[PDB]
Amino acid sequence: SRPQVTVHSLTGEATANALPLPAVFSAPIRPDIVHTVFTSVNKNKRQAYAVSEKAAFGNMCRGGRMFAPTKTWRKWNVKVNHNEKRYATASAIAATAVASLVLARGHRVEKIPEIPLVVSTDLESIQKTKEAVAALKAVGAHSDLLKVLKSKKLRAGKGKYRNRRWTQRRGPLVVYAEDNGIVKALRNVPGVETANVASLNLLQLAPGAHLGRFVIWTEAAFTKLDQVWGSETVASSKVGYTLPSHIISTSDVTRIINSSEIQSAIRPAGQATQKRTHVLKKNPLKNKQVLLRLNPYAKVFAAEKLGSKKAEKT
Amino acid sequence: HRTAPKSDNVYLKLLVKLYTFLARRTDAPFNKVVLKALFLSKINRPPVSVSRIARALKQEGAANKTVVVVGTVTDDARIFEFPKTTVAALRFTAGARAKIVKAGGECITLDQLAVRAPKGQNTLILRGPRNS
Amino acid sequence: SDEIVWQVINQSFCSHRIKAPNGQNFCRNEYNVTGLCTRQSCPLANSKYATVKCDNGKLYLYMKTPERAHTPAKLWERIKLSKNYTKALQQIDEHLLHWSK
RNA sequence: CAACUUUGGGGCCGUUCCUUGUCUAUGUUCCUUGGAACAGGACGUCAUAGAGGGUGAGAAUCCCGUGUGGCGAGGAGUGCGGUUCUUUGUAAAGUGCCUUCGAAGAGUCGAGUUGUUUUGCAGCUCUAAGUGGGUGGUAAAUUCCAUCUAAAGCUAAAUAUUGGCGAGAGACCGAUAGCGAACAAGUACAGUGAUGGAAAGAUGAAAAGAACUUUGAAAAGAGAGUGAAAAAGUACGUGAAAUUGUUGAAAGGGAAGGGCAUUUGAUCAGACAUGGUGUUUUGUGCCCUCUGCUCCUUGUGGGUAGGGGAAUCUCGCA
RNA sequence: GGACCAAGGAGUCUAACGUCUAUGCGAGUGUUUGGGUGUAAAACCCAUACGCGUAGGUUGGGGCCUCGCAAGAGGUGCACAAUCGACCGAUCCUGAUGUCUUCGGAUGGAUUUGAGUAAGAGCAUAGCUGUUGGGACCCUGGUUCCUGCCGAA
RNA sequence: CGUGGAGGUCAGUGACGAAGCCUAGACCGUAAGGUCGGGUCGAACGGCCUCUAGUGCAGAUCUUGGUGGUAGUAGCAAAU
Ligand SMILES: [Zn+2]
Repeated sequence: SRPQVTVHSLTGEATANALPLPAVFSAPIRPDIVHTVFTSVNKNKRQAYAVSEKAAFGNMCRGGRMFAPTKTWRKWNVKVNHNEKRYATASAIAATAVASLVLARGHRVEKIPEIPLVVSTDLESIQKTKEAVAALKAVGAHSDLLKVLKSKKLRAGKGKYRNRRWTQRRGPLVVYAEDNGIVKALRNVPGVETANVASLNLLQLAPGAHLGRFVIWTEAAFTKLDQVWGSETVASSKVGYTLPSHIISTSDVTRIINSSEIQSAIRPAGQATQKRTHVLKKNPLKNKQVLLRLNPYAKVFAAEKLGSKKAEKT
Repeated sequence: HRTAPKSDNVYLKLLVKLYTFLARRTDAPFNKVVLKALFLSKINRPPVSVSRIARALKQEGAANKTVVVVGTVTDDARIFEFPKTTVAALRFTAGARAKIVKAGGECITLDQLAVRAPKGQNTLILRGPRNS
Repeated sequence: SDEIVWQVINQSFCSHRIKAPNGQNFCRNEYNVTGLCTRQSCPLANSKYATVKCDNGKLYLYMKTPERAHTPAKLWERIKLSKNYTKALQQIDEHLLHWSK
């Protein structure tokens, strides 16, 4: 919630200029909506499959037709409300700032200059792979890249021999305002994926519907994010779109509970675990101590021995 | 019925945790009403038009009361004159939000409502008119 | 944001969290003092934090402030603990003065 | 009549298109394991190349490629771009104004009937008009207005495509699945025919496929050997159950099974456990002292050097 | 109904209405026929249309306020319900001012009327489910994991 | 609880042995089941948060394959 972020050089140091937050990072983070949108968006790049039309006669039979011949007209793509999809992207963008989320997904960002990490626009003008990799070394995302590079494993499924042989983790995401050969330079290094600010792919944003991929920004892209999503000051550049509101202003509930004035208005609390009373029943008519927590007359009753009392001879 | 929100809005569950701390630790029935209202479905949370809010502010002795809507405050252009008052709710349509702000009033969230009235001092709760 | 971050970590994927056969959860967070992944336990869900942790020989107290939520390279503060057991516990109580139990 | 305005045809060389050909990065660096490093560790280089495949196991860097560009070759061709050669002969065309004219789909339209279709179509019979005809609204009604030119013809593109010729993919199936057919599958086979129609994938990295001796008609053996492995021998990856043989144990004598609980017999598991507390001896160091250097998050900080001392203290270690 | 054993083997998909729930927006809502874009069946942006919807009183009464130590009292009253209303449309009579000799409805009645007015709630997506139809669980017979809770005729 | 496949993650496991099989071996689960030892074996495979389904068998005189008894019996072109 700080106002501004120091841009960093390609050599990697606090450049004296700083940029205000684009207020997109103040968006509500709704992982339920990100999840529901992510399922339907992940269902988009799908090719259909089917069994043969006519190609005994039993589902139980060897070589017969199967039960439920899989037909093509089963639904493949899923229609999504456009504001809802934009809302999921906005929650993803706001989640990328936090970086407890980025560590919570699994990234090696423990030695990076700050969050959200912003580099100069000169990064865009790099057109060779080794220079851009050395630039990310100078940033400090080297450990994330080494994680991705070590993480190349072979797929456990049958889909290994369905052209999906290798698998590995995902790494940094570089956001540029404009290509100047950067997307060719980072194409060869694994785990890195670039994105114009106009697109900002949700699948690239929250992979596996887990919020907060490690995202690197260029300087012009970070300014351009205000153009892309708007603010209370800049309009939206999207037709009739608004960065959506919160239903609760303060993100911390325990701050509100422990503030001062709720703490004034509230009755005193219990022990925070219940003091067990009467864990076991001790019978009277024996155990004379629990007989004496009852009926204090019983002591002088036994003292006078009235149970054996001799009556008058009258 | 529901003893919990069947929704999975995280912020909603945060407000449920806050108002369950209130409804345990307060003695006013207000926070109990707020907790029971937080569990309601979308059908059981009908929207409240701002026209109905102003018609409610036409009640006697209510002008210095605040109004609370567990639900959505929606706009209606059928009204012109809207008083300067304080409305707390879950959701604000931008038309109704501009009606409240443009009338000099105040658009409040329910966390700020709990901060202002922990015991529900001087309040109003309105429910949308359900038909179907 | 800490309770939002916590409910994301809890109800969705905490990458460090390990599920026991018992049902109990375990963060592999290197700064986590207890082994568990609970509300107090995740260093990711809490901005005031502390941890006894050893680098090659010497044991260091690691302090985490909300003041440095950004800049995670400069996040952890390091204190060299004494080899005197009593003195180092006293040092803990000093640096965690007015701090939670 | 007044002006204007215009010229066509070749060539050639490029270009464009097709079909090709060729060139264009970086480790085979040390160690361990392994039959084999393409595995693991350490140190690297390339990248507009970390797609994919092969190479005795997960190969960016071994090879082919991949990526980026480059150089060709042979055609197609008017698409245009330059050059070059010619093209006129009262040649062809266009625009405005004036004058004089100003010709079009008949066995068709239509009508009846029959069948057919849900109004067309077909048959049979009849069969027109030329300010004509077709079609539709309209009415204050001896109506007005609208809108096209039938009975001659051609026409790219947007479209369909379970076939052909090719590509590229898959949240598809993994050998009873997927095509009937991963294999010498429309095969073997069956039917007189029309037709119907199977089963059947895996030695190994390399056949290195078992030299030689011997039994044995011959089939099969036994010695021997290859191989990392025949607990891989062309019956061959792995090798479940049903079922079979031998041996051992036990029980049974025309005995059926389980459940509980216990003995007996057989059998298995059963510390790499070996420490803590206090005291004491001596020695050592981030212990003490003096002299530094260095990183910022600049503090209740972090790293680090030199010499001296435990003679005294003190911490940790031994 | 059964010689045994292995593998295979039976409520799938789609369309149309319907409830519920979740989500976004909200009197609006719906990007993806299509165009632009692209790292290319993904994502991103969207012009014009179109679709569906929109276009008074009394009694209580959640609460809330005040007073009351409390108990309670008073006030304002959400949703919703009942009453008495009102009005619109209908209903059957009245049939005026006018009236082209058959036009006219003025006024006053009367009951019910109606998802009527008297200050909206919908649209879209997803999920689970109800009915119907496509071969539609498979071929009378069969119909594939556990536990907990509720549990008839 | 289990099964095939998919997204993310565990810089998860693996030729010093994955998966599979056997296990008069141990353990945890009320159970569905899961974990380990040992043996065999040779190249891939798992846990977690989600998605998706051709997702769970004892029967259907189910389909296909394999193997019994009948039985050394019937019987000798029952196929040669
Ligand atoms: Zn955790």
